[PDB]
Amino acid sequence: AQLQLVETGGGLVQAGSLRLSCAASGSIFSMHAMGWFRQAPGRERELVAVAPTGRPSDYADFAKGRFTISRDNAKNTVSLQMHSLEPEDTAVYYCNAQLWERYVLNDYWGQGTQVTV
Amino acid sequence: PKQYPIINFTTAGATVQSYTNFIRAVRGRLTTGADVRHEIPVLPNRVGLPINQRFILVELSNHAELSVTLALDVTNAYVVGYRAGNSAYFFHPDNQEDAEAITHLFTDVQNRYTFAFGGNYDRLEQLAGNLRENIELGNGPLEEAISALYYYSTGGTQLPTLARSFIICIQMISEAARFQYIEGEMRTRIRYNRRSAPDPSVITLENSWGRLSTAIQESNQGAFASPIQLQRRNGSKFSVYDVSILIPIIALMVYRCAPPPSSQF
Ligand code: NI
Ligand code: NI
Repeated sequence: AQLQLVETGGGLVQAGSLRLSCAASGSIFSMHAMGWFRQAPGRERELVAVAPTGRPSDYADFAKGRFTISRDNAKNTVSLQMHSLEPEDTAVYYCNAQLWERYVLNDYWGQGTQVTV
Repeated sequence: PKQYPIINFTTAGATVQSYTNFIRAVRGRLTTGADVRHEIPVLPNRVGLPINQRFILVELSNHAELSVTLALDVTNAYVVGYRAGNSAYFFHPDNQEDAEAITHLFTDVQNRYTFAFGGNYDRLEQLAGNLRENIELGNGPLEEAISALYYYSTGGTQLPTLARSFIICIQMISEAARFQYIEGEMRTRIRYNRRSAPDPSVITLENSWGRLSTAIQESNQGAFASPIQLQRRNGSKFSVYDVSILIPIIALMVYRCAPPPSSQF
């Protein structure tokens, strides 16, 4: 019943592709959004791309063109295809799931996957 | 019952002042204000709240002289169902405790129904066939919503219309109660006899009520562990790092945790 988020597809890479994926399980009544954030040492956590229900995907400036998010609303999976990676993109990447529960939007986070460029 | 506290509002001849009076009255019944964190009141904790204190009722009337009564849950300020004459309808609950609790509303009504949908915005938007971004708010939309809710039981309102009507009521009542900012947005619309959809500043605030409530309550002194991103009217994004800018914006928070020491001031 408890929401669980399983992330896959991290690792080491060099400048110029890598794909992340997350699958949610547990009691999901209404998933408002699934997305990917990232955090590097000494920096704040930041949005990479989010796919809200019924709306266009939202990309951070640095992800435009390079990255593509893909959400399967039925399966509660979200993937992120990254191209043209730079050393500046090195970070722990987190899946975010935003669920409506008792009329409040609650955030849930994956345990994080290291991406090194 | 309907021995729960009732607050009345009519769109007929509604003014900025009558709307303000109404929202202030709703806030007063939602919470005692005895639990305050960093200047912002908290709604009662659902855990341990007796059923006789769980709901309040809002009786809405319009120019057509039709009335409907909405039930609001004090633990989240949200609309959970409504009564029109001898019929009452409730959003589908997600859990047994909530399913059991709503049996205590409108107990003398002849006909009671649970909708085949929940009341969160994702679901209502899907049924309405439009997003909050495209659904106009104001006294006119509220007048129409009241008629639409009223005619539902007799077969006169289709579901997409009904869903739009709930989206209008929820934002003009529940969200206005939760946020002074949104109360202000509705006051402006009434002031200028205007109907218009909520801009991104309103919609991101609505979505963020939970995460803002958590960030404020989990702080000893009001500084956030992680910044929270909101939007300006023009859609541009900014980060909020502490409660200060929110004191004039958020009127009520959902209960998230027991107060860390000093968070009561
Ligand atoms: Ni404080
Ligand atoms: Ni009972």
